[PDB]
This record gives sequence, C-alpha cells and structure tokens, in this order.
Amino acid sequence: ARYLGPKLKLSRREGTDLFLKSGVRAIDTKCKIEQAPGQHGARKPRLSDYGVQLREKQKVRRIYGVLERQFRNYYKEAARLKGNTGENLLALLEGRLDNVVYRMGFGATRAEARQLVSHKAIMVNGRVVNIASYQVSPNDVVSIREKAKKQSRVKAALELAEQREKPTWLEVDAGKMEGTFKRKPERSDLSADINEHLIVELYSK
Amino acid sequence: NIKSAKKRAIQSEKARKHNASRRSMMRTFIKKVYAAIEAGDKAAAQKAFNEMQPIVDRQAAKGLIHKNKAARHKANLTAQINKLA
Amino acid sequence: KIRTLQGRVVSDKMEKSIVVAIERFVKHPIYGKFIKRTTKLHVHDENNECGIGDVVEIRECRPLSKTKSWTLVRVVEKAV
Amino acid sequence: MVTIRLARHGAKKRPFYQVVVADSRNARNGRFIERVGFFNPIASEKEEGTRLDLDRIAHWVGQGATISDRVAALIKEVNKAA
RNA sequence: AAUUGAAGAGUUUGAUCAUGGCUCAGAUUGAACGCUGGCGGCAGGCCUAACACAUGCAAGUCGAACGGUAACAGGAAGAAGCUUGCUUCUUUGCUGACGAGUGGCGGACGGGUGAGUAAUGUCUGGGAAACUGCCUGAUGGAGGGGGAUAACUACUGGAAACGGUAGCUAAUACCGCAUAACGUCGCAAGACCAAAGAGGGGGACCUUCGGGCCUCUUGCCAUCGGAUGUGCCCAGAUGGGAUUAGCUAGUAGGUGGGGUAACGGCUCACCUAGGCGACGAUCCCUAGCUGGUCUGAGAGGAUGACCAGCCACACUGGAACUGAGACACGGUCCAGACUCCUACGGGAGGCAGCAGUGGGGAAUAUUGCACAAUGGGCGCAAGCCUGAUGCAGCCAUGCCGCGUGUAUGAAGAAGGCCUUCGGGUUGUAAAGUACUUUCAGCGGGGAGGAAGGGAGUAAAGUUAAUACCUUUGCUCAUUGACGUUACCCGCAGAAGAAGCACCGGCUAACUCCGUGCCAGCAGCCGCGGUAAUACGGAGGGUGCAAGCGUUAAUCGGAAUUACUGGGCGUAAAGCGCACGCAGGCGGUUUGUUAAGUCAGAUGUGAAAUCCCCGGGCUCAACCUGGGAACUGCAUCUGAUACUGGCAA
Ligand SMILES: [Mg+2]
Ligand SMILES: [Mg+2]
Ligand SMILES: [Mg+2]
Ligand SMILES: [Mg+2]
Ligand SMILES: [Mg+2]
Ligand SMILES: [Mg+2]
Ligand SMILES: [Mg+2]
Ligand SMILES: [Mg+2]
Ligand SMILES: [Mg+2]
Ligand SMILES: [Mg+2]
Ligand SMILES: [Mg+2]
Ligand SMILES: [Mg+2]
Ligand SMILES: [Mg+2]
Ligand SMILES: [Mg+2]
Ligand SMILES: [Mg+2]
Ligand SMILES: [Mg+2]
Ligand SMILES: [Mg+2]
Ligand SMILES: [Mg+2]
Ligand SMILES: [Mg+2]
Ligand SMILES: [Mg+2]
Ligand SMILES: [Mg+2]
Ligand SMILES: [Mg+2]
Ligand SMILES: [Mg+2]
Ligand SMILES: [Mg+2]
Ligand SMILES: [Mg+2]
Ligand SMILES: [Mg+2]
Ligand SMILES: [Mg+2]
Ligand SMILES: [Mg+2]
Repeated sequence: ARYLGPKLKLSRREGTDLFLKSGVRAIDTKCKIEQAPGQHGARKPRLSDYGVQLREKQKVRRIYGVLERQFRNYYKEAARLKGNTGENLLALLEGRLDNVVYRMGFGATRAEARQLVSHKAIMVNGRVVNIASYQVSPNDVVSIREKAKKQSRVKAALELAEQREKPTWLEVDAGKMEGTFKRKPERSDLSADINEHLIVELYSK
Repeated sequence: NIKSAKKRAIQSEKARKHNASRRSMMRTFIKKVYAAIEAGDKAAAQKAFNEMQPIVDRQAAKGLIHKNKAARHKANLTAQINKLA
Repeated sequence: KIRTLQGRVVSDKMEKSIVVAIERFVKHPIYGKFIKRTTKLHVHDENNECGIGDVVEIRECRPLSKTKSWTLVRVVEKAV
Repeated sequence: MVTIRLARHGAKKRPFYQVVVADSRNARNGRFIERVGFFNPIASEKEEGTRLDLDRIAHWVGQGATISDRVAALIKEVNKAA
C-alpha cells in the first residue's frame, strides 16, 4: 500500500519540495534538489504533453500519499459530484483524516500522521478512528486520545507546526490537543501550483 | 419405491378400481337412456331418465363426475327427450 | 361505447364468415419513416351478404371456431 | 393462501427483514403480492427500527390472510409507539 | 435536487493531399496461464459430457380419527424362591407413550438443469366461456342403519425381492335410507342430490355403573361471496438464410351429435371449396424468454454468468391412475439401452437435489455444523422433519480497506555502475541515534442476532357451572451452529510481512559489457551481417502494487454499414438502353371525416438494479428509507395547421 522508500527521490523527480520531511533541513543541504534522480539525472530536460499531465497527476498523488486505484476512485467521486471537478477532487483529497491531522500539526509529515491514525492515537467526535482515509465532514472535532496523550512525537511536532501556513478552514486549540473542521477548504486556501485542470484531462484521455 | 410412498401406491390402486366400478355403473345408466331414445319409445326414455338422474346427481356429490358434467348429461338428455316426445 | 375496429372486407365466399383487413399507419422503429401494415383476421357474421370492397365495423367476442374471435357490428356504405 | 411473513434481505450476520404479503407456496424471497413494511433486528439508537402501515395489514387480515409468529409479535409490540 | 456530454496516434510516398485497410492508447469478465504472495470485509466459484455414477443424507407428520399391544417407562392383582415386606417372575392397555397396520394431510411446495422450443414459449396491453386444497364473510343442516377389510391368528412358497390359502375385528374408511333451497335439470307445473365425529370440564335427574345428561373448544355437510392460484382467447413485438416460392384434406367454413371445469375441428357424420403466402407462407440452420449486465456522449452494438419473474425437462420413448391441483425429479405401468445381485429358479437400478467419484477440459471448491434465526409440511399444542435456509471449510476469482514502521542522520561511509579518471550516481538510501505497536502472535474481558415457547398467579370474556377454555397483565427457570464471535483491554518486541512489467516511436523512463542477419526480439512501423538506447546480462530509471504481466472475448476509438451520421467523372461503386405491374411519392380551391399527427386525464409499466437526497456497519466495498426514472402500452376526452380518406 504505502510507498516505503526514499523520499527525496520523489521531490527531485517532480522538481519541487513535496513536504516529505520535518522542515529543519532536507530542503537544500542534503537534497541536491532540481537535479533529477539517477545516472542520467542532469543530462535530461525534455517532456511531452502527456509527460506533463502525468507529472502533475503523480505530483498530487505523491503529495497526498495515495495509490492509483484510490486516486481514480476519488476522481470518479469528484466527477459525480455536481460542481467543478478539480475543486471537488482537491476537497476530497484535503478531507482525508490523516491529511487533516497533518494540517492540525499533530504530525510532522503525512506519514507520521498516518502512523498515528493507524496506531490509534486520533479520535473523531469522541470516538476512535483507525482508518487513515476516513473522510472528515464539516463541524467535526478531531482530537488525540485521552490515554497515551503527551507523547514525544506530537510534542516535537506541535512547535514545528506552530507557524507554517496557519490553515483557515479548521480550528486548532494548541492546548488540550483538539481541533475542528468547520468549513471545507476553498481552492484559494490551497496552494496554486497544482494545475488540477491537467489531471482532469489526463483522466479523460 | 424408496420413501414410504408405497402406501400412496396401494391407496391409488384400490381407489382406481373403486372409481372404475362407479364410473362403469354410471355410464351404463346413461347409455341405456340413449338406447331408449334411439328406439324412439318416449315412455321408455322418460323412465330411463328418471332413475338415472339421482345416480349422476349423487356421483357428482361424491366427487367423481363434477356438477357441470352431471348437469350437461341431464340437459342434453332432456333436450333429446323433449324433441322426441 | 365498446372497443371495436374498422377495416375492409375483401373476403371470398364463405358460410357465415368473412376475413377483414385492418389498416394501420405505424412509424418505422429505426429509420422513422411512416409505413402501413396490415392484419387480416377472420370475422363471423350471419346473413352474410358483404362484398369485396366494403367497410365494416368489427368487435372482439368469444372464441367462435379456431382462428375466429371477431364479429361484425355495423356496415358503413357498400362497395357497389 | 395469502399470508404475511418476513423476507431476509440483509447481509451476512446483519439481517434486515421485510414484511410482505405473499402466497405461502412461494419461496421466502420469491414473488409476493405487495410489500407492507420493513424490520431491522439491529435497532441501534436511530429513530427508525421498525415501521409498517397498519391500514393494509388490517385490510389483508380482514380479507383472509394469516400472520406469522414474528409479524404478529411485531404488530402487538408496535401497537402505537408502545 | 435525480442529463456535467464527444481527444487521438503509428503505418503506402523522394516529398504532398486524399481515399482506404491494418495496428495501438480505454473500459469490462463466472476467465485461464506465468512470476510473486501478509491480513481483513462483501460477493463469487463445471462456461466443456442433458457423459456415467460407489457411499451418506435431501418428505414426513398426526394416539385430540380408529383397531392394538410388537419396544418398554409406570402402576395394580395373583402365583411364588422371599430382603421377610419388601423383591422377583408370568398375565393384565388403567396409564405417559408407541414399532407395524387402516385413515387424514402433505409428497404438484422448496431444490436442480437450459437438452427441446423461432413462437404452441416470453414481454406489453386487453378479453370471456371456467375451475380453485388450505385461509376467510354470510345464511342453513349435522337423523337413523348396513356390509366388508387391513392389522391380528392357523398353514404354505421363497436365496432374496416378494408372497399365496383359510378365519376374526374398529373408525372422521365404505354404502343405502330420512331430510331438499337461494342448489342442478326444465317456459312452467315438476323431478333430484349431503353430512363425522372427536377432545376438556362438571351441578341437577337417570345408568346393562363400561356412562347418559349440561356447558366449552375443535371438527363434518350444502349454497352464495371474498382473496389466492391455475386454465383459455385476442393485437403488437420478440434471430439468420430466397443459392428455400409456393404450402395446406380435418385443411378453411357451416349444420347436428359427442366430449372438457370452460369456448374451440377438441372429436365424429354430413354439406361447401375453401384457408395461408412477397407486409416473406413452407422449408433449412441456430437459440430458453424477460427485468436486467457490459460498452457507448447519445443513438446504437454485444450479452442473458449471480439475483428476481415466466417457460420447458427429470436415463430414452409412450400412457394413464390417484388427486382440487401432475399426465408427477427421490410415484405407477409398458417398451428400449446400459449396469448390478443371484442358491441360475429369479430380481433391482436412475445425483440436470446437497456433499463426493471417474471421465472431458485451460478451467471451477467440503463425502462439514445446526435447525439458534427466517420460511415451509403435519399437529390443538408440546413437538418432529427440512443438504430450503443460517453458518463454517477451500480458491488473490472479483471490489473495497489496512499493514509490510516513523523522525533524525554527511564520513555524501563501504561495495556496484559510469567516468573525459576532476568526479557523478546508487544516496538520507544504508549504518548509527530517538520514538510508536495498527495488523500478525500470547494472555484476559465481553454486545447483538432472542422474538418466542414453558411453569405459576391476577383481571376480563363465555356458561347451569368459583368449572375447563380463550384473551390481556404480572412473577419464575430458561432457549446460540456460528463461537477460541464482533468489539475492548494488557505484555513484549521493527521484531513476522514486496513483488511484477517496462525503458527505439506510438508511450512515462539510458548507459556499459557480451554477441555479430548467428543467437534472438517483435501489438504496428520494424531491430540484429563487430561502436545494437530495439537481442542477452549488469547499473540506473518509469509504471503499478498483494498484486503484476500474457492469452481469450465484447464495445469504443471505427463517421470503417454513416437513422442520428458516408459515398458512386478519374480512388469501390449509374444496370447497355427502354416500356412498364406491384410498391414509393405527388399541382391548386372549398367542405367534411379525425386515420396519421398534437394536447389533457385515467390505468398500467413487479420487486431488485441505474441516478438524487439521507441513514447503519470504526471508513470504503456492502446494507438500507424516500423520491425520480421506469423514455413504453391501452382507454377516454379535445385540437384540425400539415399528411391520409370521401365529395365538389
Ligand atoms: Mg433424516
Ligand atoms: Mg405408529
Ligand atoms: Mg419448483
Ligand atoms: Mg366419509
Ligand atoms: Mg337423497
Ligand atoms: Mg358443435
Ligand atoms: Mg382454439
Ligand atoms: Mg460511439
Ligand atoms: Mg437475445
Ligand atoms: Mg381425477
Ligand atoms: Mg413427485
Ligand atoms: Mg435423484
Ligand atoms: Mg451433485
Ligand atoms: Mg483431464
Ligand atoms: Mg487494494
Ligand atoms: Mg444472547
Ligand atoms: Mg520517451
Ligand atoms: Mg556491444
Ligand atoms: Mg459505427
Ligand atoms: Mg466513404
Ligand atoms: Mg449510361
Ligand atoms: Mg419509365
Ligand atoms: Mg398535396
Ligand atoms: Mg387521430
Ligand atoms: Mg455514513
Ligand atoms: Mg435503494
Ligand atoms: Mg422497477
Ligand atoms: Mg385534406
């Protein structure tokens, strides 16, 4: 299921940082970013249309830590939903429980948040939820379990998450380790580099 | 043959012979009326119809000829007798 | 008022019987052109004196002999 | 002969019956005259655990249909929210 | 809310534009094969031989219908060796029950298969000349008799299967008679047809003291209904072939008789010569049909595996009995092929029911547990039966979910590969360090599917009856195959968990070495004849992931059968020309009809499935509430511009 492999390779191939590390380092020092992976690493700089479409799709997939089958299911759901397909897809990707935990900052990375969720450290609406792909809905309180609280992992993740982007679609107490999903992130609330309208055509090919 | 259905076989056989006897009796009584009509004797035809009528009526009640058939025989023979007379 | 049909006799000599052809204008399922079909049926009628090109009124009734479950009701005009 | 009975239509280990008016000779999930209501043995805390329209049940009962044990128990248990 | 819908590329030429074929990128499956393989949920699992089958099970149930004691669980009497009053042993049906037998109901349901069937079936929409076990409403009866038989005894034939002779006995078995209307036959007067009892309890008056008698429950008979099921008829639709054009004598129609529950050439006697067919008869090949499934923007194309409705069949051919209902899967009889047993005289058999075997095939599972739940058969009930059903076992066959750790980490370690020999890559990757234990494994706790049924009490109901019985409350013990259940808790430990294809273009991803038109690759173009990004190996990279790839099949792309939506001067394609039947189409003015056409209403279009809004399994798959859709068909009521008919 999971990737279970080198992380900087994905960022090097995609040409940008995908936030796969804590943040103290591993952005310029031990990355050799913008150099592509392998022997023919530098000696290459050309790409076709289909290449750029695939690259954007794989960039989104590697950012959110998902596989092709589940991503295709997400695309089908987004297309089914009435509205803008790209916005629906991005909202579906952002609504994942592990992604919401990472946004709240209880985990340094998507992998760490997913590990917490799998190891039963996150509760939703006063209940345990062991599934990482659980879909979070508006007006939902996401918090850490009472028992096993105050762990070194989350303790060392909060201060790092103290100031990276300050998401506006959810509330974070930063006290008792609780938050809230009050609204659904709008496109604006989410980057700008992703050309969702290329994934939409990739899945139309 | 393999389940206790041999009881059903025996019952069917005995009921078959019994019902065959009743059917033969009723058919004899019905056919003598037609013989009378062919002979053209009005009195004989009427007399043969009379004592025959209860036989068919009661065999219908017993569940062997059914009311519609019992009434069909009577209606046809009555029509023929009325035409002959 | 009861359900009935209308058609042309164009029937041959027969004892108290005639065949009628009901004309219907139906649309082709695929190509959409309107074309005419025919459904010949046998009709029972006593005092039968109908002609060839006669228009008759037909009505569904009890099965009267095989291939015969229709009887006439009225005749509108004659052939000649 | 017409009777009112249940029809298991749930999933494995999660039954969900539907009370139907069907001839007795037919199969459990076979043809039925009409569907009256449903029943969920997993009541849970939801606001809908069992529902059936008594109008048609009374119609069929007064027309000559019988009631299974479970259906009769459900009828006399529901009565009217009591 | 339930219409957010349409991509192209390679390949003919020195090059170009067309035309035109082939190939590829997508989706899907009851798949199979190769490599690999941790867990769980839901579903699926002989597509070929309707080939043949060892063994086990899959239809029994009523003593509250009746004779009865073959088992034996009690009791009593009597005879007795006596434990000395307690045991034992032969009778005894009083008894809780009950093998075998008569009788009633059921075996026509459930389950299996797709051989046959091209419309005698199926779908849609209608109809009249019919029946209908069990279940329900109403109105009325339930009187009195008879003759047998099984079982059971005494003999006898038999290897078995299975019998034969002579006697006795009961019934809700059987058969008269009484009774006859709203029922049947008739215009009417008239004639005629039925019945079974059983069980619970107990005052008064009488008993051959075995019960009458009162009451309650249930059961039986006749008619009219209801509902359900089944039978029949009509119209339209439902594959291919014209290198199949004529086919039909009971054939088409009529009168009369017969027959069926019912109409009907359904069947006979006679009379007429009719009937079907180019709008495709007859003949030949193939095929179960539908709701639906796949694909597609749609229209269309393919398809009918699972689920649901209908049809047909049960070793092959045929027939009928019983029954309400069969022309009957685990019934009967006859014939046939095959197999088996035999004491050689004679007999038995039908897995296309659930397991399972042989065989065929690329290919498809356990000779399992339980009637706990639902549903059926019998029964007043308890209860019995149920390979239906609920579960479990095997398979990555499919869809969905999770894991195979996380953070830090430069000496950019070693080794491998390349290297212009400066270095680059593998690569934060590894080692090291700091953390966690989902899922596996070990040990504990513990929902739900369970409603009912039973025993005992209170109230009401019925009645000569505080009885008995029914209904409604209450109290007491309970009823789980799954099941080492789901789920929760505790210990330890990165410990047990990643592979497959591809890298010349289409098409995402490049270098070295070996080989030298050889070995080999290959979906198409095509590579390889000493410097191969195309063969083999290595390093590196891309894609997918408990899966990956190949083969098989359908649709799409294919506007490449073009109705939506194509063409014929030269690319395929105008008959050598003409006349003409059927057929198609048809100038203009008015009236009428209302067929085509259009509008509204009613009925219908099963459920499931698809879609929209919600709810429940820890999310999803999955399950489920409501709606929409179900584009159709029929009837009725209107419109009269156009097409059609009639008239001028
Ligand atoms: Mg048994
Ligand atoms: Mg017995
Ligand atoms: Mg059946
Ligand atoms: Mg009797
Ligand atoms: Mg009498
Ligand atoms: Mg006749
Ligand atoms: Mg007929
Ligand atoms: Mg298309
Ligand atoms: Mg078909
Ligand atoms: Mg019969
Ligand atoms: Mg049978
Ligand atoms: Mg069998
Ligand atoms: Mg089998
Ligand atoms: Mg083989
Ligand atoms: Mg998966
Ligand atoms: Mg329990
Ligand atoms: Mg490329
Ligand atoms: Mg070389
Ligand atoms: Mg096409
Ligand atoms: Mg063309
Ligand atoms: Mg010419
Ligand atoms: Mg001409
Ligand atoms: Mg004109
Ligand atoms: Mg009209
Ligand atoms: Mg939900
Ligand atoms: Mg639904
Ligand atoms: Mg429907
Ligand atoms: Mg006109």
